[PDB]
Amino acid sequence: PKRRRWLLNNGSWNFWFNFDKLYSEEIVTTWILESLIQTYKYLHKNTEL
Amino acid sequence: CSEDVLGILAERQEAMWAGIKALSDRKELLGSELRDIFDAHPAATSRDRDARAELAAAKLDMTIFTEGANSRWPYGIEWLDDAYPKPYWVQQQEAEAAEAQAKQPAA
Amino acid sequence: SALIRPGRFDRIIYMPLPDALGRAKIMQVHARNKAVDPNINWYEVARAM
Amino acid sequence: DEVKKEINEIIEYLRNPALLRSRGVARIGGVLLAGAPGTGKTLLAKAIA
Amino acid sequence: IRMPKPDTEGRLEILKLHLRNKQVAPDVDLLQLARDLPGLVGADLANIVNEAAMTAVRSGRQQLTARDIYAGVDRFTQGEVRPSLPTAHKLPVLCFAAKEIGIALVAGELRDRYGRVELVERVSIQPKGRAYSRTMFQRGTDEEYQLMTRGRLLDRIRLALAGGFAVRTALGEETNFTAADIKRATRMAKKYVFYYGFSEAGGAGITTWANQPYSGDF
Amino acid sequence: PAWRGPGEVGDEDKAVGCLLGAAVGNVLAAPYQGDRHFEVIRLRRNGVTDFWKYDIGAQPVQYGQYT
Amino acid sequence: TLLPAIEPVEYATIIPSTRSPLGRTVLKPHVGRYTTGVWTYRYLREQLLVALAGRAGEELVLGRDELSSLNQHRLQMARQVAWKIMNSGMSSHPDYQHLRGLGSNYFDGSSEPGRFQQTTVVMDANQTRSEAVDADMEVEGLLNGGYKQVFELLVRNRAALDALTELLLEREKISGEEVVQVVEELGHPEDLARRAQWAGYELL
Amino acid sequence: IARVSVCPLNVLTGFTLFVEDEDKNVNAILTRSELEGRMVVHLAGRCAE
Ligand SMILES: Nc1ncnc2c1ncn2[C@@H]1O[C@H](COP(=O)(O)OP(=O)(O)NP(=O)(O)O)[C@@H](O)[C@H]1O
Repeated sequence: PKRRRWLLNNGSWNFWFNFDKLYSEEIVTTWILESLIQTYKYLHKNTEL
Repeated sequence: CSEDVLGILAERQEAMWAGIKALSDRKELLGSELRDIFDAHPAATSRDRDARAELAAAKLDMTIFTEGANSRWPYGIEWLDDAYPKPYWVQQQEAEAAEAQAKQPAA
Repeated sequence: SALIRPGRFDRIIYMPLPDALGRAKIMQVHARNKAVDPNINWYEVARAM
Repeated sequence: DEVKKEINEIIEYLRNPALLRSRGVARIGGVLLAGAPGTGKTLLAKAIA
Repeated sequence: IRMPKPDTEGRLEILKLHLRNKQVAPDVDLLQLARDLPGLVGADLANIVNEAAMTAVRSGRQQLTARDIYAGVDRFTQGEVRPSLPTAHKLPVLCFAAKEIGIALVAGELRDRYGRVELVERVSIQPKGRAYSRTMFQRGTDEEYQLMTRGRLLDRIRLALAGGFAVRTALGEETNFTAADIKRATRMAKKYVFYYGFSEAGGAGITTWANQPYSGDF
Repeated sequence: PAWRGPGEVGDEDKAVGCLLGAAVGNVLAAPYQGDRHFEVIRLRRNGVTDFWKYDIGAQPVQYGQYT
Repeated sequence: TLLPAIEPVEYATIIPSTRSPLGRTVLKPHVGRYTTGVWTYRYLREQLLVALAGRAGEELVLGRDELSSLNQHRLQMARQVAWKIMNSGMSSHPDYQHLRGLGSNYFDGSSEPGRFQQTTVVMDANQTRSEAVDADMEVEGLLNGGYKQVFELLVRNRAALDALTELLLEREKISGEEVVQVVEELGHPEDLARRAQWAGYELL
Repeated sequence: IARVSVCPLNVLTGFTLFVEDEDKNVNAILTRSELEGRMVVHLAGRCAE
């Protein structure tokens, strides 16, 4: 029972399908950072409270 | 096989239509009646332009990958050399083919 | 396969599913008891069933 | 329609047995009603009675 | 005592004694009949002949003809009759008739080029049992069916494809009829390449792998 | 230019030709009653340019019979 | 009979029994190999040829369009031989020749005291993704080169083949002495020369 | 089309009730024109939104 869907190991490591993991990951990371930055920017002007 | 069948059928169109017209009415047919109905309309003796166009439409475009020049290592796969190291027997075949077609210019 | 021998059970009758007109007739009698707006195009409401 | 033109003869038997019990046709001993969940075959039976 | 299932001749003789009282048209070949019913046991032929008899008495005749015997056989192998195909539109009857006629036509054509296929017997588009249309062939002797040569399998494949390709060449448009052909065909085609080894895969037809069936006991 | 044939035709040819054209058009288009153009041009891929002999409609037409 | 590493025939029939629906050819059981287990490599190659000979001869006589379904199990047996050569470290691949089988061997008890059944597991941890292609390509080379070889063998000896089939058709069962006699009086000279060279040796 | 509705039973979708003809493709036929038409109709909503 070996793996038979080799597709690329020349400049990366890919298997058949996967196309959809780079888009997903960049979206997730970008949105989480934007949210954290908005939280920081609000709390940064209300330190006395 | 599918090209063979489509070639058989796009000659006896009249026989098929006579058979359909006959069968749709009685809803049943016996082998003898069918055989004589199909014998009544033989195929055309010559090929007219309409018959030639129909026979050219009786072709398929089913792609066959390892056909002709694609019978050797890449087998017509564009990405095979970015995924697999070249096997050993493939290198041997390349070597013997190269020596064959490279001593024949001297032979 | 014992009862299907002659004399015991030698006749089978197939009762099929209704059609447009059959369904229209069926629902025209389920209205003889209940209250129903009379001018109902029974044929069309039966075509969609 | 088909089984109408058929069950005319079983009704013929149910009306008068010695009319066709000797007239060549066999003894009508048993019949099966086949249809589908929801065919309500009882209905048909009543009509024959 | 061990009584086995009857062979061709056993069924033939049961038929002979079962119609000994009756009268049959001289055209039907009951050797050919008993040759096309492998798997029945004794009483089924009685049911068939009685059913044919009652269709005879409903036909206002007494002589049993090919049509009545075929009706009996069909009722006791396929099932009860069912209402006919609609006629308000061209499509249904046209498509099913095209299926039947294409199969019959290419069968009769292949039979007249190599001689391996059988002969067609009876075409019908009377919805009867579970199917809407039917095409029966004349079975040969058991000696015919012990082997499977290459040409015979090629012809079986072509016959599998004929129905859908006929509907498409008559109607002018693809349907889902092809769906039921290719499936069957593909199965056979695999058996043609891997298990039996008839193709040219490798220079000879011997591949490194093949899938042998398992018994139906499992 | 356009159709030429004869010069300016007489008065009897006009009438007999009108009735003849009506008859041939009717008997030609008879079997294609009640379907769309794509179905037709896929049933007659070679063109509707002669009479049909196998019509199987609910009220079937025979060869060369008009409506 | 013409391969110097295979045992001599003992009898050949064409009368099917109640369990084998075709003929049989039976060889003299060599006790040495059967008792020690010394099945050499030469012998395995020749056994491959023998396993394909049936289909080779069918195609030679009855034409290619008449290949039958009588050689399904002989094809399975030829596959068995060809994979055993690869999995027993007899290959000609340099990374495989005298070094490895195919995978990991695990034995299991059969339905007897001394019977063991072998199993081989092959994963990504022992086959490197481009040795799979070589295993396939070499087993395929073995099978199809063997077929071509035996086909040419039977081509060179057509006379003996037809004589043998006529005699078999007329007697329904023959013994080894008749076979060897016929083939020695009708065989090709070079094949008989080879068969005579290796005539005395016990084990090969 | 027999009826077009918006959020029936409060579900957050639409709903269109299609009535068809059973005497044209008798529960078994599927041409190519029909399939392409269905694809277009099912993508229409996304495109309009
Ligand atoms: N021709 C008809 N006219 C009026 N009502 C009908 C007709 N046919 C069926 N029905 C209705 O069908 C309903 C279901 O009948 P039912 O007795 O359940 O038949 P059934 O097929 O035996 N049920 P099942 O045992 O599950 O198959 C009845 O209550 C009837 O009102």
